[PDB]
Amino acid sequence: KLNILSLDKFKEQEVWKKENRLALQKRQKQKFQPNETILQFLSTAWLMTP
Amino acid sequence: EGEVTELTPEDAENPLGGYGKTISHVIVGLKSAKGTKTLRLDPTIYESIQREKVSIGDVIYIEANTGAVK
Repeated sequence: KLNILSLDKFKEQEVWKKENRLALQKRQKQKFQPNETILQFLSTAWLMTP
Repeated sequence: EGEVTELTPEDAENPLGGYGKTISHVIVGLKSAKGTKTLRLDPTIYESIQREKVSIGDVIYIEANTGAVK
């Protein structure tokens, strides 16, 4: 019983660690200016019908 | 070539959404001697307009195929 308790605790800890690593990577990927206005230029192929 | 009379960008739906304000054309109206017209230029003209600091009442020189203004 005690070992099952410890095992579920360890599983939760491992899931938390992996998710936190993924979140840190995502936060690293999102490096940009905070809450600033942005000017965007877009060009794309546009389909046409009569 | 002609005096700048109108300068209005027309809003259009954003292909990428995002609730931003988008412009599909910039409208420039030029008046000349025995002539006047309104142009639906591409949105790129905004850079040249800013660089040449044109205004209403200014007479400008815009190349048809290049997109530059003066």
